[PDB]
Amino acid sequence: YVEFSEECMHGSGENYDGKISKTMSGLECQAWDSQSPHAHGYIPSKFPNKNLKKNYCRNPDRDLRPWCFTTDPNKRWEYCDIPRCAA
Amino acid sequence: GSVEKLTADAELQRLKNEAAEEAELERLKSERHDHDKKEAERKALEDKLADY
Repeated sequence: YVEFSEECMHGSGENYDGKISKTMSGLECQAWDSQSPHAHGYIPSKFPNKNLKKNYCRNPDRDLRPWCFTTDPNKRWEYCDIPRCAA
Repeated sequence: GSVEKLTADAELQRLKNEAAEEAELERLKSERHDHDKKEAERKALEDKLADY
């Protein structure tokens, strides 16, 4: 929408529902329900509570920060960098 | 055909995922997260050495 966005996330952001399909490295994210040749067992149907849809960055592990699978065979999954609140 | 180069590796991980999928899915999802980062170290030389 705009070039200069101003927002913040809650710590790790396990409840992150923001729309973004790119990693912190600017890599394209793979769809969770896709079937490119990847090694994984993260089926959206197994975690419907975390709202896994399309190819948007999500965090079903509740780790340090949201990540996503890449469509590049050179990489498996990469983290996403989102501005977090100070407190 | 498909990518069946890591047939043994995939099977091991799958068997573990299937077993843990019961209730240890929370642990499984975390374990895989820490193991896959190590896979980048192993598969780096492993996939390079293994032609088939």
